[PDB]
Amino acid sequence: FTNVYADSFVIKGNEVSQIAPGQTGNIADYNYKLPDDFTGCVIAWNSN
Amino acid sequence: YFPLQSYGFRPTYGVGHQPYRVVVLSFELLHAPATVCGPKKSTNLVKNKCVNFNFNGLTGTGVLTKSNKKFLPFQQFGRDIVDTTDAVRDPQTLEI
Amino acid sequence: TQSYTNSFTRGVYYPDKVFRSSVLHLTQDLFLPFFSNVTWFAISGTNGTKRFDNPVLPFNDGVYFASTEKSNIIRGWIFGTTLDSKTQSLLIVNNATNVFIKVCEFQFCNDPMESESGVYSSANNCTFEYVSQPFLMKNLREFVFKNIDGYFKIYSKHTPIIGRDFPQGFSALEPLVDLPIGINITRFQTLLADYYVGYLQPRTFLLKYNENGTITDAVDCALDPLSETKCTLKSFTVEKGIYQTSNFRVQPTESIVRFPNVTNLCPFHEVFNATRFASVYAWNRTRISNCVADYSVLYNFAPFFAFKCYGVSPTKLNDLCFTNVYADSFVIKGNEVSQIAPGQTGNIADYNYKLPDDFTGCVIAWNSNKLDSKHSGNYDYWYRSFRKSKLKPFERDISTEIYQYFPLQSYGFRPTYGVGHQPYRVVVLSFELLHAPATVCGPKKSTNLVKNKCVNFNFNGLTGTGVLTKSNKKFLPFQQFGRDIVDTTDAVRDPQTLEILDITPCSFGGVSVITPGTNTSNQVAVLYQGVNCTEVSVAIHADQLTPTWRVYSTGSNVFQTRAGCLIGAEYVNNSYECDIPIGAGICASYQTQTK
Amino acid sequence: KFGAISSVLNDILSRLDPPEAEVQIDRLITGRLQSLQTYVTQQLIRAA
Amino acid sequence: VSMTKTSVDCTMYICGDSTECSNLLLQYGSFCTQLKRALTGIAVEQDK
Amino acid sequence: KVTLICAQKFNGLTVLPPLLTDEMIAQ
Ligand SMILES: *[C@@H]1O[C@H](CO)[C@@H](O[C@@H]2O[C@H](CO)[C@@H](O)[C@H](O)[C@H]2NC(C)=O)[C@H](O)[C@H]1NC(C)=O
Ligand SMILES: *[C@@H]1O[C@H](CO)[C@@H](O)[C@H](O)[C@H]1NC(C)=O
Ligand SMILES: *[C@@H]1O[C@H](CO)[C@@H](O)[C@H](O)[C@H]1NC(C)=O
Ligand SMILES: *[C@@H]1O[C@H](CO)[C@@H](O)[C@H](O)[C@H]1NC(C)=O
Ligand SMILES: *[C@@H]1O[C@H](CO)[C@@H](O)[C@H](O)[C@H]1NC(C)=O
Ligand SMILES: *[C@@H]1O[C@H](CO)[C@@H](O)[C@H](O)[C@H]1NC(C)=O
Repeated sequence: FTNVYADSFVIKGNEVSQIAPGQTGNIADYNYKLPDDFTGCVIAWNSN
Repeated sequence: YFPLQSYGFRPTYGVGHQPYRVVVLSFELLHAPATVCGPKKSTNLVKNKCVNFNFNGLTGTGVLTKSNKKFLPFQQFGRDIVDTTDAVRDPQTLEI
Repeated sequence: TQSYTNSFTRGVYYPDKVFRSSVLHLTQDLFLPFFSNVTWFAISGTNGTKRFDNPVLPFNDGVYFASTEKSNIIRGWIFGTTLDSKTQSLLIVNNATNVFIKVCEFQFCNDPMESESGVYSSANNCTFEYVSQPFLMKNLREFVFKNIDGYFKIYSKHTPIIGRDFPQGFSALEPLVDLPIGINITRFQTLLADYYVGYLQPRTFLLKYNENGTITDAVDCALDPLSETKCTLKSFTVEKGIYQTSNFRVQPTESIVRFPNVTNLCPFHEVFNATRFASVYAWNRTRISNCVADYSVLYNFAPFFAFKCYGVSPTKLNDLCFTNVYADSFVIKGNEVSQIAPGQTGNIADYNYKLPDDFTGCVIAWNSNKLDSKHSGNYDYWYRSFRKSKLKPFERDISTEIYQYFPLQSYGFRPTYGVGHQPYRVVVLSFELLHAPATVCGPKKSTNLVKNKCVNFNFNGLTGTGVLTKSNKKFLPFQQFGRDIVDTTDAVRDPQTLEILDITPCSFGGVSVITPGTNTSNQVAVLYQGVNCTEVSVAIHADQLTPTWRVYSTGSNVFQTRAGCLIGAEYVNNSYECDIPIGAGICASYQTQTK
Repeated sequence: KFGAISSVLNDILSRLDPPEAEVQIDRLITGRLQSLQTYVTQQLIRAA
Repeated sequence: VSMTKTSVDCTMYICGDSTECSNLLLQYGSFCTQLKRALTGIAVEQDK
Repeated sequence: KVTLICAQKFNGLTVLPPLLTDEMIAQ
């Protein structure tokens, strides 16, 4: 890899499926957007 | 209108509302130009034979020989008239 | 802005990490254009030899910097946005032992006789520090500063020029350092205690590599028709002949938007903010017509659970025109929101409501629990567990039959259920789009109608480029559009005046370059194919012609042929054998004339 | 249309975001490029 | 003896006045160049 | 017997004139 970056945050479980390339919604538009030409991984773990 | 909301969640909410920790790892891949690489056991360098090779993520098959090309200290790869890879720099010895 | 000079064959850098040998590589990157203007800074510009401050310069898609210097008066650069400590900035400084590059939330304090001092004493919330051998070391000290894909790329070259302050030779800059910062860098300033600043633009260059991995020459493909020819052939030597290298088009000068002068707003308020909602099995269908389809109101009414469009983008609904805005208003369980979509399988798609697969429209869902969730609940609910057969698209069965089992259930939901069971109000907007035949259109500010010019136009959602003229076509009152033998739109009716306008395509054609050969002369002629010389001259004067280069185009060197307009050759009445063919009996040749 | 929602590129770009438009545009590009290849091949045969 | 000499602007046929389409077209390599040379060769042949 | 505005087929398709005109062929 040339640019391993790590974005660390906590979200509601129902938003986990929304953080992905090409998604539409309130998190994609107002909190954080991913590019569509996205190489990487999204890892989610319940932190309750 | 106050756009930002700071609300903690109770353990009694449905799991769709409970917090999850999420890490997004952004991996730009640009044809093996860098030092970050997954764990692999390095082997010896074998020249003048047809071998498989993995050079910093660059995967291929060929015969490796001593190069007489004059690369600048910056340059790591060589290509011919048809954009086919024809030279590499060894990541441990910096041999071309 | 003390003075302006021209860069000459300078600012080329190695675009990548690939070694190349004895090749000509045609590449697109951000480069300083050849013979472009550069601002020459008259030590320190506004500042003198030793004065309080100097202005901040723009950083437009990368900057070329150069300065022939032995005293090392220029010892650094700052990159940033506000440069007032409210935004992070990047400081590169050289102490002649090491170069220190840092990114912190810096405050500019007018940091620069017989005095030296530390700079940028306020440096809060520092996040990045890098140290290396000095960047600086008669010596040009050329640098290119580029900031793309997060990385701040610094390239440099040092040359031994004794007799010239700005050398006329050629060299390529080598990469010096490439840092993973991720900073905007809208503007920058040079730190002193003479120099040239140029700016990079997207350009295509043909780069000549030596036997070794070095660049010895380059040609800027957009500088002149000869360079364009060289790039087309990928050679620095061009043989005698005529070559087709590019096409030309006349660009629109202005844009016009014409929609019916309708002031009625679409009743999105009543549909979304409804007192009562339809049951699940029997959605309430209304029709929206003869109104302005302003969709910002939906975002003003509530934050949404989901706003997912299938045939359109949610951003662009206010630009499009619609023929059949229909609104289906109903309340469902949250877990069913994801099931109302084209192509879905399940109990709601099959027994309550089906969408077509060729669906243009939007599905908007909003949790309604604040109004609809009660211990008794809202008894508008009527879900259909069983239906004798699958429901057709847009079909609604109001009547209820008992299966030989009671298919319909009326249950209110308590506020204590998981959100997947709580009610959500959902509105489905069906948008049939049929090439702009209708009065419903998003809010847009109408402009004047501009005729006899190449313009962009938007006619009731029909988008295009062309020249609009008075039409002599006899349309019936019903007919709104005209098409030719090949189903290309060639006529519209103005939505406000009902005037019939013809659409003529804007001038376009090939460009050929007539070259005597580079072993004789670098003078070339340009043929614009299939166009009148008057139209070309007007396009040049208006700065509408797509290619950015211009031929001198003075009196008596512009000649009209059947092939096209020939600019850069003097027509004579002395015939000769054909040399370089042009067409229709006309040939060109490089000859000795008058002396 | 060659499988696209519309034969007109201006309508695809007016209606869809780049990530969906690229799919519809690639369907139109494939169809137009094959049409040009057919034309050029038959012009070469006629030229012979 | 001769055939009508034609010329085709490949980009303007496939991707007329569309930058997004042109950029997608670039991923197919030099097809427009091969077609352009073929039609130029035909055009020259007819005058020959 | 056998039958510069690009009025028809203005979709990037142009027609180039012959090098020799009908008059030159007649000559
Ligand atoms: C490429 O680099 C080499 C080494 O820096 C240059 O030097 C010459 O290399 C050839 C190789 O066969 C020798 O025979 C010469 O004697 C070298 N000259 C000197 C002065 O050392 C070479 O000139 C470079 N290539 C070009 C085209 O300049
Ligand atoms: C560049 O600076 C301007 C200063 O007004 C700022 O508005 C802009 O957002 C900056 N660029 C980026 C990419 O943020
Ligand atoms: C626009 O206003 C003019 C005013 O004379 C009117 O004649 C015309 O009918 C209006 N257009 C529409 C679409 O109503
Ligand atoms: C819109 O919502 C508000 C909420 O306070 C309500 O008072 C108003 O009556 C609603 N409008 C309609 C048409 O129901
Ligand atoms: C259904 O839509 C019609 C449209 O005229 C409206 O009058 C009626 O009140 C609506 N009913 C419900 C329950 O939304
Ligand atoms: C160019 O336009 C003028 C009128 O503006 C006309 O007289 C002339 O014949 C035209 N030339 C060609 C080649 O069409």
